[PDB]
Amino acid sequence: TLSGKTPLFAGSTGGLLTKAVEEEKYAITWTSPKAQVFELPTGGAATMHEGENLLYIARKEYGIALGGQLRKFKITNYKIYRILPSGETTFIHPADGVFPEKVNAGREKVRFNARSIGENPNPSQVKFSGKATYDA
Amino acid sequence: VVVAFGTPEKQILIEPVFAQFIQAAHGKVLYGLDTLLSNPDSVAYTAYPNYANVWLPGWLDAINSGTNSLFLTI
Amino acid sequence: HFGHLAVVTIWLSGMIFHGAKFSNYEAWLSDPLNVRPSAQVVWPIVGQDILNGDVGGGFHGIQITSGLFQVWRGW
Amino acid sequence: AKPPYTFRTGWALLLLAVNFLVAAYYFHIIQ
Amino acid sequence: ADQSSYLIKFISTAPVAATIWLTITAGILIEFNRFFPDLLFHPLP
Amino acid sequence: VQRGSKVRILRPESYWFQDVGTVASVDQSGIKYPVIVRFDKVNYAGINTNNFAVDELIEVE
Amino acid sequence: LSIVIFHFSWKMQSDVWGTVDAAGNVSHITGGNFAQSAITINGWLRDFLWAQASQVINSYGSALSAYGLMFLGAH
Amino acid sequence: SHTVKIYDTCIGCTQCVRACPTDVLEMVPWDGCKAAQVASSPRTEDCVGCKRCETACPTDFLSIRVYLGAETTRSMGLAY
Amino acid sequence: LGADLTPCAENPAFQALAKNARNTTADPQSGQKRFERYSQALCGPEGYPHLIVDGRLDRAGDFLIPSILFLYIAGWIGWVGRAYLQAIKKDSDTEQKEIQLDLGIALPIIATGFAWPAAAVKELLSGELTAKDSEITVSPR
Ligand code: CLA
Ligand code: CLA
Ligand code: CLA
Ligand code: CLA
Ligand code: CLA
Ligand SMILES: CC1=C(/C=C/C(C)=C/C=C/C(C)=C\C=C\C=C(C)\C=C\C=C(C)\C=C\C2=C(C)CCCC2(C)C)C(C)(C)CCC1
Ligand code: SF4
Repeated sequence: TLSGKTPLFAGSTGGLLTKAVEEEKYAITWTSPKAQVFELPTGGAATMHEGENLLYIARKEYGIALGGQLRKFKITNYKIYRILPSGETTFIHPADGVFPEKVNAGREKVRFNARSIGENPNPSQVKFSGKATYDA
Repeated sequence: VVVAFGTPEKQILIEPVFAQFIQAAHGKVLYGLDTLLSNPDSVAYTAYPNYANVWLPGWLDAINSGTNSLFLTI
Repeated sequence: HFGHLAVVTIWLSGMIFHGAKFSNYEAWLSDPLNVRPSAQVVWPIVGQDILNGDVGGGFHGIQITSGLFQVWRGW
Repeated sequence: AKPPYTFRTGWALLLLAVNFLVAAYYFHIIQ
Repeated sequence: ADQSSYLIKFISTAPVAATIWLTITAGILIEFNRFFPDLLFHPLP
Repeated sequence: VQRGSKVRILRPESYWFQDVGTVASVDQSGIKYPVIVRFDKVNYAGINTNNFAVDELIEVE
Repeated sequence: LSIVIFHFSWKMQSDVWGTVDAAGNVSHITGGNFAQSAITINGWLRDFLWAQASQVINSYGSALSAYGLMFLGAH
Repeated sequence: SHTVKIYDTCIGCTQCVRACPTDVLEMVPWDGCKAAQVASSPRTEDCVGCKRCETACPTDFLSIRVYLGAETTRSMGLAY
Repeated sequence: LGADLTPCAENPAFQALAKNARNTTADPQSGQKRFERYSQALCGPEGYPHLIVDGRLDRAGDFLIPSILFLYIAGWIGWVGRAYLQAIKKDSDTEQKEIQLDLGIALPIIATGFAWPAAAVKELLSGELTAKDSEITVSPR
């Protein structure tokens, strides 16, 4: 599914546990101009390869911490995948193809409230109704 | 500090004269204020138009004995 | 570091100065078993001259526990 | 509203007068 | 002396003015209790 | 609401509700909260500017 | 470290420090009570904290009154 | 998951999207501010609830709010 | 008054404590002059002077004279601090003047602080003592 070389480190005990085989698993891919040393989110030092890299991780936050670190190495082509135990690989970051800090067309407003927050109703007005005060 | 330094007479000791007044208003003779129920000439003692405070001798007997917790001396 | 060593040296020479001027050190040398080491005479203001206890050697003051007296006798 | 504040100071003066009455029993002015 | 203006602005800072002013106040109280001790109340004629 | 005019906040959720601020600039783009107001007091985040609407301000003169 | 210095205090007072008679027998300060009392928490509370703090609470009006004041102010 | 909602006092300074450690937030086109952009929260299932976006928000009380809700494996941040 | 109060001159316990009297200061007669001052107070059964704070003028030196003296000094202090804070708000570097005092502003203010009751009455009657409730900040209800 995913093409890449595992970075060079002698293994840690901070890697990925039984949740990977039973619940969900993440992968990060990036390419590097040269081979250089980076820090794992699990702890420890590892050498990335000159070329395509692949590093399986337990949480998505590990991949976004690593992708924030890879920007210091001037590497902005990183991709984060979500892998299920069925083998289902889905592409989540960046999902649109553009990083979320930049505006891209085709994105819609999700969970936008067209009022200020002091204009939310009282909790007693929404009591027993099954809705929250901040809904809609 | 003043008791630690061997001089306990330099303490700030304040009498609770208001709650002692209330105890003297109930007939407690120990403070010597001679007020409402501790004063036998008072209108509250005699209940002047009707004289029907039947509770009062047993009450003063109970409050003026020092052998109970009924308005302890403060 | 030099400023801090200056602080520690002021502290040390101050302890030695209290042993010089305000102590029963010479009375302690004559009888180490029956004289309690004391520097720091306390000024009498608010009844705190009770703290100047009879430590022996004809002296009244706070009995010290740092062992400067034993250090100086060993010196 | 009410720049003399005549209602709230009526009850405040009444409570203060009951206070002076209890104090007048305290200092044995009224017996 | 321009350095004297710097020293006056140093004395006028909060911890230094605090230690000077509270040292003066504590000294007044300490000296008054040296010369006139043991005033639990004001004595009356 | 003019630039440089002292105003008072009528937004209840704000840090500076019923407190005097100074107008920095007003946007004419038809946006909902155009008036940039500056304050001497900083809020709990350490910020002393906020965007306000015209309805959330009264002039202080 | 509080348990370390409590161990030192009660072990040295119970099993080491004390007076020597001319016959040679040693009478310790707390009398050898460390062996049977220090094995319970009640024994610590009673024979160490309750029993040995008799001197800091009964010290108002003596030269040791500042230590009673510091005991309360530290609490 | 937690609920992240964006109110209309946004100025589009994109700081919440940058602060977010789990990619919940993104910037979308808009016309109610000068920067012509709001923040949007499509991936609230990745939200751990750490509120760095609320720390990052410059408006006087918070164009963005996180309302802590039900807990999942992702929202609790478990690697196991 | 209450709970066995006698004058200190008549109490045997006070005169028993007066013999063994510690000296507060360096002069040898501090312990004697202490009880000679305290002899005019009322005395509990153990020998200690009990103060009476109800407000009569027989015992005014127990609490009324320290009350007037404290209220004068504390009103001085608080009034002077208020006047200094109001003095430095017009200077546009007000936060720097709170950690670094202006002596040229503060020292006339502490000099003029003897008339704080007159100034406080003149500011209460003028209406400048307080701010309006609509002009100061509050929280959402
Ligand atoms: C205003 C609130 C208040 C106050 C006054 C107290 C008062 C007290 N608590 Mg306390 N407590 C409170 C709220 C309070 N509690 C609450 C809400 C809780 C939670 C339930 C507790 C829980 C609690 C515990 C767990 C303990 C206390 C204890 C104590 C006592 C220790 C102080 C003492 O003996 O006097 C102080 C006496 C002195 C003689 C001090 C004088 C010291 C020096 C000589 C003078 C200092 C002046 C000088 C200017 C300062 C030095 C400056 C220097 C740096 C240069 C005291 C009776 C302790 C105690 O003793 O229990 C037995 C204790 O351990 N309390
Ligand atoms: C906010 C402060 C406050 C509070 C909550 C209490 C509460 C109490 N006091 Mg009290 N008291 C206070 C201040 C206070 N006192 C002051 C400042 C004094 C003067 C030293 C006293 C003197 C005092 C005596 C003599 C007695 C009590 C007693 C009591 C208890 C019963 C109720 C009562 O008699 O009220 C009395 C309260 C007052 C007379 C004053 C009310 C507080 C005022 C309004 C605040 C402003 C006072 C002001 C600073 C005075 C300046 C003095 C100057 C004008 C000369 C109760 C626990 C009684 C007791 O021991 O019960 C067992 C008791 O006999 N108090
Ligand atoms: C309200 C009651 C009261 C009052 C008025 C006092 C007042 C006093 N007590 Mg006292 N005391 C009290 C309660 C009280 N106490 C209580 C309750 C207790 C029992 C716990 C005691 C126990 C007690 C003892 C045991 C002693 C005092 C002493 C003193 C006196 C001097 C304070 C002192 O040593 O300063 C200390 C000041 C210094 C050490 C100097 C200040 C430091 C200078 C400024 C330099 C430091 C900074 C500088 C920059 C460093 C240089 C570094 C370099 C790089 C430049 C003072 C008169 C002492 C005394 O009598 O003096 C002989 C003393 O030994 N008190
Ligand atoms: C408050 C007065 C006071 C002063 C100035 C001293 C001073 C001293 N004592 Mg002493 N002592 C006191 C009270 C005092 N003691 C009391 C109440 C007792 C109980 C009876 C004792 C019992 C005692 C014994 C048993 C012994 C001493 C010893 C000493 C010396 C050790 C130096 C020292 O203090 O450590 C230095 C301390 C520090 C560096 C830490 C103190 C932290 C700061 C500097 C103090 C607070 C500063 C300031 C007031 C706080 C406000 C500032 C803050 C808000 C920023 C020195 C001469 C020993 C000695 O060798 O005698 C010569 C010794 O054996 N003292
Ligand atoms: C300018 C000085 C000043 C003045 C006039 C006031 C006035 C007031 N304060 Mg206060 N306050 C101050 C400083 C001051 N504060 C500071 C510095 C603090 C931080 C410690 C506080 C903390 C504080 C609390 C926590 C509370 C008040 C409250 C109050 C109110 C009731 C009176 C009271 O509790 O006083 C007593 C105040 C204190 C014991 C705090 C310490 C006061 C310091 C020692 C005095 C400051 C001196 C000043 C720096 C000198 C400036 C001189 C200038 C020329 C350089 C009253 C409006 C109460 C309130 O809201 O009631 C409605 C209340 O709950 N204040
Ligand atoms: C006589 C007497 C008494 C009584 C008393 C009383 C009871 C009173 C009350 C009182 C009261 C009940 C009062 C109230 C008040 C109120 C108010 C309203 C006030 C306020 C004030 C102010 C506001 C302040 C200001 C200031 C100044 C003045 C200065 C400084 C600064 C300041 C700002 C702080 C007793 C028994 C104790 C004792 C004996 C005697
Ligand atoms: S709470 Fe955390 S994960 Fe959620 S939107 Fe804020 S910064 Fe992102």
